[PDB]
Amino acid sequence: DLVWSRDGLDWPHREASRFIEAGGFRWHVQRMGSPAAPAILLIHGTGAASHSWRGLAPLLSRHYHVVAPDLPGHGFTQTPRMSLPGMASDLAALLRVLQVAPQLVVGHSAGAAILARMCLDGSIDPKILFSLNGAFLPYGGPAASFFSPLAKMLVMNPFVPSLFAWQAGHRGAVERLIGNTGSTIDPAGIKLYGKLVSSPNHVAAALRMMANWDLEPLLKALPNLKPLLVLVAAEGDRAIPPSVAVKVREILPKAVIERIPALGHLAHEERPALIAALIERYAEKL
Repeated sequence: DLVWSRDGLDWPHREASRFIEAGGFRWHVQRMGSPAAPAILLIHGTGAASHSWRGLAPLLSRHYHVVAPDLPGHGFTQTPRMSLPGMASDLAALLRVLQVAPQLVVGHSAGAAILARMCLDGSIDPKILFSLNGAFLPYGGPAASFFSPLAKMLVMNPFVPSLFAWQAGHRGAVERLIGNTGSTIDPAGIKLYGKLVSSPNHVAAALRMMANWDLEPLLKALPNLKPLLVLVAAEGDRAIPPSVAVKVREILPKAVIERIPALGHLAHEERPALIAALIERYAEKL
């Protein structure tokens, strides 16, 4: 459904967009800053896209080479195993084509788990892994053991994404969905998300990912994570509460927690300068 020349005309930082063949399919990838600077890799969360970084990317491009892809199936990246190790290896295939060796990495929500998996595979070795409300525990809870096979049934049905996409197209629906995570974003941002949730293929992509998401193996391997793990926890985050970060730190005592009052799940979209300053703080110790 989503076609660059038709649907992507008001996409932010359009100049930075390029469409790259890697791992057997075509990626939409945004790059900013000088290609010779230390590279920072930005991985968005489930159901979002590179536009999520529209605020933060220009600030980081001063000092770093910013690389921000749409994950498989999301946005204007096409659909290819829509799983955690599947995505981590597909991303590694993109980085090789691009010839990028990131010094820093930033993951929002599920993006943080993907990046952790890439580190553990050995396919990258950043100095710091920044986790913005990283979704390191299963969604909801151990109720997942029960919600897992049912969701795979929902996924297997092509009609579900069309229904969700149709429902999410109604006025007030996107601002409501985003409001439920505890965040408030600009009108332009709401419009962009609205375009995404209204595309069945995009929605289907996000749903497959949720259904095939198993975090048990990662949590087992997490203790051997080499990079510094900076766990940013927005306290207004209703989707991924700050307790998740505490639980990750219980498994990896070396991890560090940065609490931010009030802001919601999309804190980096609400206040990108705040997140930029934090990233800068930490990098300067190196």
